[PDB]
Amino acid sequence: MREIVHLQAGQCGNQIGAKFWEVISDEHGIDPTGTYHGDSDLQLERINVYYNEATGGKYVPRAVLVDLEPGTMDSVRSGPFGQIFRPDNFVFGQSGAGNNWAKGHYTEGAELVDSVLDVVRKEAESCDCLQGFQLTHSLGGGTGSGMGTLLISKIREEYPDRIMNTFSVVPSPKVSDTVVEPYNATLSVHQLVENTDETYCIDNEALYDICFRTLKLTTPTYGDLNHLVSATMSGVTTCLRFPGQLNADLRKLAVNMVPFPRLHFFMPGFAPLTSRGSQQYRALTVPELTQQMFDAKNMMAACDPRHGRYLTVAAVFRGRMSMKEVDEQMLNVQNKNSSYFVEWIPNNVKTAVCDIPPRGLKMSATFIGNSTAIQELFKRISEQFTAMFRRKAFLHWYTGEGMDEMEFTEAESNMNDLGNPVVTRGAC
Amino acid sequence: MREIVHLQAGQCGNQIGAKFWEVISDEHGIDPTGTYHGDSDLQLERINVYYNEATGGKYVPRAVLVDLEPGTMDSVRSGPFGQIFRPDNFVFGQSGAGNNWAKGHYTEGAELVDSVLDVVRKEAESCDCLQGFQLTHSLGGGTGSGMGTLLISKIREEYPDRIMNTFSVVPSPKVSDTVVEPYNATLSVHQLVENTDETYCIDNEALYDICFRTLKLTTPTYGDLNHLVSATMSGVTTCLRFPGQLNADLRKLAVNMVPFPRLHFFMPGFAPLTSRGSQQYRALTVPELTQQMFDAKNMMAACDPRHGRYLTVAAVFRGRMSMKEVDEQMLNVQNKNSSYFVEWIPNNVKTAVCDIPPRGLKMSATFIGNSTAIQELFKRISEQFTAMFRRKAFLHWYTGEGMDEMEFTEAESNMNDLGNPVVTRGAC
Amino acid sequence: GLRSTFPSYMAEGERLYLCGEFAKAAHSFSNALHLQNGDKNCLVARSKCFLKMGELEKSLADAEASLQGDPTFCKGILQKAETLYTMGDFEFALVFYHRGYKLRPDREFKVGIQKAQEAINNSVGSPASIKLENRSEKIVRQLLGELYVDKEYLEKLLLDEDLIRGTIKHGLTVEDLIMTGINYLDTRSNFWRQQKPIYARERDRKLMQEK
Amino acid sequence: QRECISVHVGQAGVQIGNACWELYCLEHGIQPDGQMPSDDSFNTFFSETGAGKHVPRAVFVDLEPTVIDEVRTGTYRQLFHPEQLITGKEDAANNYARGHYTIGKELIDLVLDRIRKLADQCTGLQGFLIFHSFGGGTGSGFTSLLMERLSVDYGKKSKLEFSIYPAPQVSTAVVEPYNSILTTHTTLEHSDCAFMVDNEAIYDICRRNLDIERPTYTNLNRLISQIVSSITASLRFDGALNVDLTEFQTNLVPYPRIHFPLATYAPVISAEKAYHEQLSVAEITNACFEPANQMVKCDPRHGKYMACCLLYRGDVVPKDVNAAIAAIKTKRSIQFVDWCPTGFKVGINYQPPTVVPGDLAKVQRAVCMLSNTTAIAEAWARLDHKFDLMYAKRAFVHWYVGEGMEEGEFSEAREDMAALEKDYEEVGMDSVE
Amino acid sequence: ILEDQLDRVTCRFDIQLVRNATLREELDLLRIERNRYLNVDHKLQKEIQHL
Amino acid sequence: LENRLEKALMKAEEAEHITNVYLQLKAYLQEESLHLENRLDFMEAEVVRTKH
Amino acid sequence: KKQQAVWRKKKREEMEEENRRIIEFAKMQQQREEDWMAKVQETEEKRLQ
Ligand SMILES: Nc1nc2c(ncn2[C@@H]2O[C@H](COP(=O)(O)OP(=O)(O)OP(=O)(O)O)[C@@H](O)[C@H]2O)c(=O)[nH]1
Ligand SMILES: Nc1nc2c(ncn2[C@@H]2O[C@H](COP(=O)(O)OP(=O)(O)O)[C@@H](O)[C@H]2O)c(=O)[nH]1
Ligand SMILES: Nc1nc2c(ncn2[C@@H]2O[C@H](COP(=O)(O)OP(=O)(O)O)[C@@H](O)[C@H]2O)c(=O)[nH]1
Repeated sequence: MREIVHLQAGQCGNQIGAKFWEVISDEHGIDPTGTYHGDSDLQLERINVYYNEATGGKYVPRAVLVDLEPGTMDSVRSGPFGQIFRPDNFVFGQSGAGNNWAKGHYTEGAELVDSVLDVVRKEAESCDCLQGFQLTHSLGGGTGSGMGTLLISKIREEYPDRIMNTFSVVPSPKVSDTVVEPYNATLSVHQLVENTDETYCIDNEALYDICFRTLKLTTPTYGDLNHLVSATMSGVTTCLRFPGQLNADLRKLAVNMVPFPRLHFFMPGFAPLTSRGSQQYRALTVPELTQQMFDAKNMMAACDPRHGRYLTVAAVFRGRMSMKEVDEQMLNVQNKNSSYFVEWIPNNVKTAVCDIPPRGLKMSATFIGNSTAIQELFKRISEQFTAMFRRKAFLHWYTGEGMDEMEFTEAESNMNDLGNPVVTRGAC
Repeated sequence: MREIVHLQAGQCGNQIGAKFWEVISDEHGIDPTGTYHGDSDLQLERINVYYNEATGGKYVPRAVLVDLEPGTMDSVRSGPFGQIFRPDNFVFGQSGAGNNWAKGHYTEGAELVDSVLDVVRKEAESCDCLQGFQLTHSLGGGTGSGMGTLLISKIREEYPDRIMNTFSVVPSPKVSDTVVEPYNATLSVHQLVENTDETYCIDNEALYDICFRTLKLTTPTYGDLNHLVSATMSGVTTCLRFPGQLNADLRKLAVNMVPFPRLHFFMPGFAPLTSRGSQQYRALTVPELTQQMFDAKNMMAACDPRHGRYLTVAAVFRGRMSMKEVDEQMLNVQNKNSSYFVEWIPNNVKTAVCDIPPRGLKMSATFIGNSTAIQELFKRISEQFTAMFRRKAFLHWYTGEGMDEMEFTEAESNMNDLGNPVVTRGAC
Repeated sequence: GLRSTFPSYMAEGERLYLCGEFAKAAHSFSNALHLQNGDKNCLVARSKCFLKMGELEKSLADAEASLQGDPTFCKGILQKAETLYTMGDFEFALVFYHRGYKLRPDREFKVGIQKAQEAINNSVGSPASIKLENRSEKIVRQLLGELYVDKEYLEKLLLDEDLIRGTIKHGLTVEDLIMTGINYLDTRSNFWRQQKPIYARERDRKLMQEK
Repeated sequence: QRECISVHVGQAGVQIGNACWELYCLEHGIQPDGQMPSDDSFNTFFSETGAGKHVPRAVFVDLEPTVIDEVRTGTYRQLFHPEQLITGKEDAANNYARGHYTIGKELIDLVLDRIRKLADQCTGLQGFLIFHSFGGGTGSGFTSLLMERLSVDYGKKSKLEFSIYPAPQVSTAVVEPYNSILTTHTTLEHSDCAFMVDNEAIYDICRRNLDIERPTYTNLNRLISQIVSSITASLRFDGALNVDLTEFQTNLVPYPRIHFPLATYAPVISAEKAYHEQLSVAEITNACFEPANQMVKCDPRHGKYMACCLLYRGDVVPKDVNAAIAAIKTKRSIQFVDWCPTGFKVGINYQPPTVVPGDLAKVQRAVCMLSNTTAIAEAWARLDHKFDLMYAKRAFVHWYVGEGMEEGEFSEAREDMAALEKDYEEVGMDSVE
Repeated sequence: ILEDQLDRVTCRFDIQLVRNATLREELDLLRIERNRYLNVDHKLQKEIQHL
Repeated sequence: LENRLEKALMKAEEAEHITNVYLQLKAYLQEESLHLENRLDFMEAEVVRTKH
Repeated sequence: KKQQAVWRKKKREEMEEENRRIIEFAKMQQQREEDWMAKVQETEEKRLQ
């Protein structure tokens, strides 16, 4: 018996995981009121992986919501599926992060983790045998990085045998959204190193790339953007909710795709995707799904695989289909793109075939790849960090909020020591 | 066939017992007019535990309400359940006590004590066999402490084989309502020690703590506070009135929770407490009932139970539940905090379920606890008395009303003389 | 030879330290030192592992082996203060906790300062024992706490010869396992004797009864 | 009188078994519920409670639920006694250790408990038909634990087994090689005959002889099951030349180690095709030695068939088999060994193959060629070279080491596995001297 | 928060103590069964020695 | 409160090593409970062979 | 099997009856307190007039 507790940090993680809750509420038949209106018996069959029981059949999600600014809480309340969660899960504070990692970690946020952890703890003790936590956050800016890393570290000290799937919005190369992106990103991924097991990076530039070129949307808004990342957030945990052959769990994927305990940064993609007008012409089969998948335009992060080498890759398929098609396509992809795969790991693809398709589609499959293309993202934001840091700029409001030059140099040194193995394994 | 005679002393006692009569009149099916519009036979089966009789279904409570000023009687008469009491049971006096213990124990209260004893004898002699007397008062202030403890002494002398429950509200740590609450509490407990068998201390600050962030109320009234006290007060006397397996009455609770004759001050708690916004989200079962029971929140006296190792715990459950789950959760909490229970008393847990829940819920549980955490409250009242008394302040209105220094010195001596064993038995 | 990389061994050792396999965590950190001699963080983690398992002399030696290169290294100062504290030199734990607090105002350094302050105040205070010039069952019952039944269950395992002869692991015969356990009990009881001495234990009852 | 405790350990088994048991039931009449709308063709694998409830004899175990849950809430909901489907809590997450060290002990006591009960209530425990997945978690982890803790009790009693050897070019678990090596390090010194099968092979077979243009697991399992049915016919239905479990072992495991035979069904002909072929004793026996019907991706046309055990099920005149055998012993290619002149082990059990409502057509004939080829070494070397590139830069090892196992094990395993290579090699060399 | 964390560590110690006591019970059962095994072993060794 | 917290923390610290020695002793005992009765039965087999 | 099914159906029916009971009391308590609030409010209004 399996369960995952969902934790959301910052306005970014709050909105993204909120959209996740509408996505899996629609998948599991839960209305906004919290009761059940569905069709299949196989839909209550593992409802209490994300939805704790309550009296009268009013299923309640096992999520906690955290932010220093008590307005994203009201936005989540005023959203469509807002009145679904517990009201004591909405831990807030009367303060302002100001997009400071120091003010998310060494001030008021550190006084508020004392309460958010207790709420997490009640949700975790009201369980049978826990598997994972699922934190939604953004590495750029505060709160999601600031509180994010302290919640990361304290929950790992509490429960040391649980997978913590943390899904992080990384800063983009062309554009940027909170001036202190390099400091927060490097100084947060430093804590993401020795703590988590599955960190999935999602980049807004590749997000608009797949929204524009693939979906052919006219005016794509954050609702649709968080819908895409919430679909790839619901795609991974489907074999632990619905039956089917070749089931795959969080440790299944982590032990499969973490060759060394620090190279646990992955690249997601949900890929039965097509445009409202293309469907009529698009053909939907396993080979077409594989070809539309493994292409470097369905990647959720702005890191091209052509500048590196995959180590391991998983595809968690969903839907009724054959599997000689998927076996032949996986081996055909390995044989066709052979220079881009590592040689020290042979036969490095995963098929994980859930039977139940998503609603409105016939087949889907979530791509999760562990490339050496994360080297470009890491090296880019390391260069930006050094460019700010050599002049000691935008820094006095971390030194005055309680920090020193040495911890920043440790973070940059450890992240350069993240950048070394990803090129030693690309050079064998 | 069993009865319990009811006494209300003081403004607080009158209000709190009026709400008690409202709650158990709702439980027993008696309308405002006194007639029995019932719908269960178990309801009328043992209605003769709190209600004497008349002609025409006019079941009249066996309560005799006293006060020293004739306005609270008018208020209780003007209340919603005002036309239920027998009208000459309103034993009033055309004076005012003035929050003076001497003016209730050795002065104008004493010329009404004779009429009160007359009417108490009138109510008690119309019985086949009695358990005893339950009396509601404020530990500080006059009337309920002035006439109160004298009334305790007279009925305890004239009926020497009866359990005498006393529901007392205690002066709070943060605030106070009369200056001489340290005098009144000390002088009242000095008589409460060697008279009563079961004194239940309920603190208003703990009531506010419960009502603010467990019930999530914003404008709490004294009606809600006495509603909580009436809930625990109706919960304790549940097996004398309603059926069930493993019944427990007043004497059974007394022998199971009073190990030593002076160690009879308890700490009550009632906890199916759901806020209005989160009652739909609750998951009502006996594990969460036991968790909210033993969490250091729902005890209505403001003593931290973690600063004193427990002596004895009883829980009287109301409703239909498995005693397997009940009995294993009470083992689980006994082993959850094991250094908070005395090791020289093994298995210091009393459980008692009855079939009928308080009507309007499904499961309920009243917690009564003999702890060593009452040392902080008694020590605090002792400190306030010593600070007041070393300078001989607010004392001439006791000396001129008929006392000496000897009575106050013996009152503080008895305060400390019960403060010694409640620390002695916390360390074997 | 050495087969994988230093940060991989460090993350491995941290994961095994979190899971509680302290011997394997210590072996992984030793392999990490064989990769790179003298990494201060790796010495600190290896000292923490031996501190947890109970080999205090090498936990100390790893603490100075972390601290000789940079005497201002806060994690190593904290580790050395912790290990000196649990060895019994509360005075040296106190001075190293003060050094760490002065270098960086951290909660753990502060906490260690009140630890050593309470430890010294309990034994000395001010009136204390009167001293003399000059030159078991109940004692260990109140030193070990509620662990006394575990203690005498361990010697009930000592007093059986078939329990002496064992074949656990390659050579880790269960007699040695019982020795490692009961030796941890003896060191912890000796530490409780230094933490609260028996004379402080009746000083509790003497500040009591007469009050 | 003559029973055989079945045991399915892991998704692989549970799934192939849903088929195995489906087939065993339709081989008698037991309607998916227990009743047998009207003889001894039941005690071999099914018990009988005065109630018509013909109860099965499996332990369908799996560290994780899901896989088993389906069986519990499926058309065969009943059959399996509601305690012969031992589930668990979490999954072995592909970690030999997880299921042979950590989250495996918790369930090991129960798994053997029901095997004990099963044993006690069985006149003659001929053998245990175990079913695991060499490449994977539970199928390797729990299997080691189980298979091993079966010799500590029912030792003499044989223990056959079916397993899906990590395929050559396909494979799905990136940590598959690791699991396999450690598991052939334990079984080797425990099992009695591991009829290792392989996915790639069956997959292809389904496309060239059954006209399935997209085979899935069901299909594959279906064949695997009919092979087990074949090995279990003499111990049930009657015939002319029967063969107990002890016989398939004292006639197919030359030395006390080379006990990993390969099998293949013969009349594997799609229904809408047989209408053109005479599927006779010859055809089937010949097609049984074909280089492209073997159920493991190995080239028998590159080894030396040490010993075979042709088990003909169905209506087979016992004078045409001798004919086929002869017309095969002259055909050069099929090269035998210089230390086993006698050919194979003829065996007939009158009882036409059953037709589980599916694909494989019916034929008044059939034969399951269980053979001990010396070529299997080729598939062993493959996974050994695979373990090599992996146990080189300590790849996916931190996961297996922080689960309870010691790096030493993966190493010790490699040694044993390499010795297995040496053996097959020596057994293949000649002896003109 | 200090009082919450203190109650935590107390309750963790209490669950630890009671499950340790359960371990002592299981160990005592195994010890007594294997002591009976020792008695039978010592007897059988005595007759094999004498014979 | 801080002193009590750290006091109880190191008490709980000791308690898990007590758990870690009890589990390994239980592992040894449950390993011997499997090779108990078979070696016993071989011992009476030795007895009856010695009788003959 | 038939008798066990009938027994569990009866238990579900009595559970539904108890639910209806507690809801109708919640309604009656609400009605009584709102009548009390009404009389208090009309007293206040005519006194301010
Ligand atoms: N016939 C058949 N073979 C399967 C099936 N599922 C998996 N396999 C084979 O098993 C391999 C991986 O699955 P397993 O080894 O069985 O995984 P497992 O034993 O259940 O271990 P866990 O996944 O941790 O529970 C694949 O390479 C497949 O070849 C199935 O449903 N039917
Ligand atoms: N997918 C998605 N990303 C978002 C959304 N809103 C914000 N983001 C990302 O969140 C990042 C900034 O978040 P931040 O200001 O740190 O939030 P905070 O944690 O509350 O401080 C930006 O880079 C955005 O790309 C959304 O609705 N959907
Ligand atoms: N629970 C409850 N407590 C009350 C109520 N009314 C008064 N009290 C308490 O009674 C205490 C003071 O009452 P007191 O002065 O003794 O009234 P007196 O006896 O007439 O003088 C205060 O501290 C209040 O907390 C009530 O309606 N409910």
